[PDB]
Amino acid sequence: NQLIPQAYISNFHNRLTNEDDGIPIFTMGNAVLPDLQDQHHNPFNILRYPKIRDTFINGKVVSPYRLSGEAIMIPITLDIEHMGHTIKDQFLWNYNDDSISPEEFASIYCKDLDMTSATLQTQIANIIKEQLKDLENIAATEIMSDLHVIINLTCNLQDRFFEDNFQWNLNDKSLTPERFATSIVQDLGLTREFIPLISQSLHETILKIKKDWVDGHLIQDHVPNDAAFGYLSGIRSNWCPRVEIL
Amino acid sequence: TNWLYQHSAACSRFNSDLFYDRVKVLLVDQQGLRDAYTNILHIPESTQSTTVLGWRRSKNDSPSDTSIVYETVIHDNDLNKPKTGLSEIPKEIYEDVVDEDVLRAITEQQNFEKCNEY
Amino acid sequence: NYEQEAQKLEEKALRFLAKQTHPVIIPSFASWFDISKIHEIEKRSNPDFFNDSSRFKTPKAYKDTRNFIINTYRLSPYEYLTITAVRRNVAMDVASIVKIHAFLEKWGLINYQIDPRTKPSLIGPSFTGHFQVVLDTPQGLKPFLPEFPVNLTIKKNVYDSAQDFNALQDESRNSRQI
Amino acid sequence: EKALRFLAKQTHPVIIPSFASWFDISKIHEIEKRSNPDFFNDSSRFKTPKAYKDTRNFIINTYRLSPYEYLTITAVRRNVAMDVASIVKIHAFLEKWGLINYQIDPRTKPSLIGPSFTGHFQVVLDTPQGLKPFLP
Amino acid sequence: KQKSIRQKLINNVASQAHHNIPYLRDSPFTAAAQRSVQIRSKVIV
Amino acid sequence: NVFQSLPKETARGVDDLTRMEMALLSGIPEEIKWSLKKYLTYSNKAPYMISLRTLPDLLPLFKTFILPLERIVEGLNKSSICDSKAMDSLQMGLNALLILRNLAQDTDSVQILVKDREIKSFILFILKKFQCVATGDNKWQLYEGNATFFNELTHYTLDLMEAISSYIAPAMKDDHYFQTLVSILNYTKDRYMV
Amino acid sequence: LHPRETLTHYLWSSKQNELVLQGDQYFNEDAARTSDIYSNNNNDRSLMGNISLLYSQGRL
Amino acid sequence: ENNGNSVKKNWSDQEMLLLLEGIEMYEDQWEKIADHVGGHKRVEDCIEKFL
Amino acid sequence: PLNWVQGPAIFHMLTSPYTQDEIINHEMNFLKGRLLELQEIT
Repeated sequence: NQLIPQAYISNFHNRLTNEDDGIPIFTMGNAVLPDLQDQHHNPFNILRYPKIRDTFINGKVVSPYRLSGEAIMIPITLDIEHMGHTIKDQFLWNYNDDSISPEEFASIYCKDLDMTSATLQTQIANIIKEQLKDLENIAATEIMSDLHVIINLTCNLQDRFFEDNFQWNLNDKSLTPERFATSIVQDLGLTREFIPLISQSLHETILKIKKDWVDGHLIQDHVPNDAAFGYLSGIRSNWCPRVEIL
Repeated sequence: TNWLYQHSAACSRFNSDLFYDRVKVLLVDQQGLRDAYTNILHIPESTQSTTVLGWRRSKNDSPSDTSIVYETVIHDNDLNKPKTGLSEIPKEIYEDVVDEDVLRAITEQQNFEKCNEY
Repeated sequence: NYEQEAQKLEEKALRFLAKQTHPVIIPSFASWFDISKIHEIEKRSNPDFFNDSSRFKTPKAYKDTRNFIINTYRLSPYEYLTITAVRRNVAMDVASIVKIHAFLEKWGLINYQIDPRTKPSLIGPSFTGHFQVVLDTPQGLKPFLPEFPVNLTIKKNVYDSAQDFNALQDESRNSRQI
Repeated sequence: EKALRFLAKQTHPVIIPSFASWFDISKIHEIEKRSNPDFFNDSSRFKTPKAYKDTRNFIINTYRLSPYEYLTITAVRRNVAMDVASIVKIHAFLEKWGLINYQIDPRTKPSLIGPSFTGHFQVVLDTPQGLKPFLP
Repeated sequence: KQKSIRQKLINNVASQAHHNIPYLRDSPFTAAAQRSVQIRSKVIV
Repeated sequence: NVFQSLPKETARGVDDLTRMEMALLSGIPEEIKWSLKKYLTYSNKAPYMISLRTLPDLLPLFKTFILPLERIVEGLNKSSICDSKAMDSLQMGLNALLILRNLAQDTDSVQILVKDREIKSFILFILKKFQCVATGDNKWQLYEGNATFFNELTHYTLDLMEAISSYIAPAMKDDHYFQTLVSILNYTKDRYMV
Repeated sequence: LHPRETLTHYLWSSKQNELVLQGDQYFNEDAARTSDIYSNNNNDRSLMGNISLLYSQGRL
Repeated sequence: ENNGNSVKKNWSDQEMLLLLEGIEMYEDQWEKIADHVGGHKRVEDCIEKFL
Repeated sequence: PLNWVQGPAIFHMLTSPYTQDEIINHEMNFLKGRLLELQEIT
């Protein structure tokens, strides 16, 4: 007896719609959690924390949901307003992979939202089947000849807009943009939610520089702007990243 | 002149400033964070003991005893040599190093990195 | 200085430990798993990271989101972990993160639907023994020491039987000597 | 001609281990030529060995201005006009041989935010006839 | 009274004797006999 | 209020059929020992539950115990089993043999075993190895210490051959199953084997 | 032919047959009527650990 | 006495006699024996003490 | 298609012998003990 079960709590949609947790999915001691404090092995001591008895009272019981040589990463935006509240996020999509259907993902996605409306699952996947088919041969390029472009990048996350400027060579594939996204968040001290969002807003920036190379075939490799220290010897960098609170 | 010093001192000041930005908010202000999707206190990985070595088996002192002693223990080798990994360098690279004791010095630090287990 | 730096390291290792208050139940078949290393069951079930086919599928990036899902499940064990709570924090494709999450849920390492109040207890391994996991020093809680293989036991814990081991009782029943 | 006054004025003394004794602050030799050879064998019009020379000298000398601070990748990107795919290649290489991050404060090395480590936790098994402990 | 419990204790832990004891269930004669009693009958035609 | 609406059918963990299935799928040999003991119990008591027609992905899970047994028959001419571990893989192959022996009398799990062209080559290898002893061939002189491991092994092989013989009823002229079995029939003194 | 892998087999199997023959000794008349089975035999560990299991099924 | 006793597997004569009273009282129901000892002794320990 | 059904009654006897003749009398009482409880369901 006196033992908590290992499952049957999925108080996540209430925290999706809690309006204090900074979640951009939906719109309509002194620690908060004892993940550094012991409780002397009495489970009543975890009820003193306000975000935990919130999950015990407002919680629910769930049933568990039960279910290629080079990946083509395509960032897929999903913007659907649905009964006042919206659905706003971004995710990459392995276009080379087809192990999960977008309808299977949308039935997975609307279950954690606790919507399961069965027409969001069509409308999410129809947008995904749109944006995969619109970008099916624009992220599979073979860019050579050292384009070495400068990149201004912006990232929108709850009025905490990140901005940087750097010279990117989309000829060597040594630096993963997800790895480049991680090195900013490690050094700036940001949260883990900027690990996908910087990489998802860079792959879209990459396939836009891929776009102008394959659609209009504009090379325009003419002096990526520098500060006369590295590549182009003017007199012998561009900027540094920042998270601007607008 | 006064270009190369002014840029690098601004780099060291920015490295000092970015350290003062990341050390206050994470560890000193509230000693962690809180994720919005799951009720999990976020923390830097630098204070987390990311790996774990083997177990150590013993016995309690009295025979015919029923007491279980589960515990934990930290471990390191000499706590002063850092972990600048030369073991993530193939053995063919540092063979045109101009000396021979450096080949010993690379491999000893490699063997220092290879005795992570106790 | 040296015992002071050993005591300074031991205090701040006590400061960041994530003390356990909930017991963790895994099924008896999925005992092949260890946190630090990748098992061969995982290398044959999710081989796209180990085939090195794409640049975004490495055994390092597999192991990171493997331990990230489990550590965010083991610290909140009574809550059913979802996919969308994980996808917003990790930077991978949706196809591969569903693969690992289904793999960890298939073996019951995460999301194990069980009520432990309806099952008995056993004493399988020996009663006695000073069972210590051997941790490594977190780089950051190391001493400065401007110029020492000190091992330190963090948490000692005695258990009079396995019944107080399964209930995580550290003979704290002397306070509640009912 | 430019780094001589800079190395003399405001540089803290050099701390270097024994396995980096092959290193040459003046020029290149075969270790750097085989580690990251994209700076030498004409990978672009951009990645010249002279641009490799100015950046590897800027990287080690700023750490002479702060030897007990981890000289991070983003801070040197403020005044290095290079590909960030090339800045990471040098900065991981000199850190590999213990040049620019050898003897620092261990707490000023930046680490990622994340959950805690659950390795010392007590796990019990769902044995089909009981709940015996997991004690190897 | 404790004789009746020790009768019910010994005759419950030893009446199997070959499902928990490892060297007895890993013997050749016991593992063949436990296999031999589980032989299902052959169906004619 | 959330801890009273627990589903009762899943409040005990996973079900026993998956608990036996994940046991053989894991590398845990005692869970392999336990699940094979449960599979042989369920084969003798309820063959409709674990029929190959009902469970199609049950046939390779037993083949990985019985196909490595061919080397042990090849090494059976001498004192080969020195340890308790090669003995353990021998027992797991012999345990998986009888479960397929007990399920070959169901007439819906037999054709799936017939359409497998690998068990019949394994059957032929055992018969050819038995043809070394049934003729008395000094080729593969069977070690006298390893005869008891081979006696019950060929007893369940003949039971598998007795059930699938009507599916190879287009017998060939040089049918290796017909050729070996008439050489086996000139040797035994068992009333059951004849 | 092989002195190695029949004596290693012997030194294991005769050890195994020494184990099997020594599996039936704590079940005599005056060996169970005394209390040198239950008391202090945690080195034995064989019985007095099933009382957490036999009582859970009602076997007493 | 009515106070809680020491660390377990000590089995004082109060705990021994109150165990011996219950088996003369009930002859079974080791829940009803363990609280008669005082309730600070498990079911798994009184049978381990009685045998 | 999932159907959480009850498993069949498997005759697992406590004392485990090895000769067959000590099993059939308890198994015939098992067949009387199981089919008669199964006939009333029909």
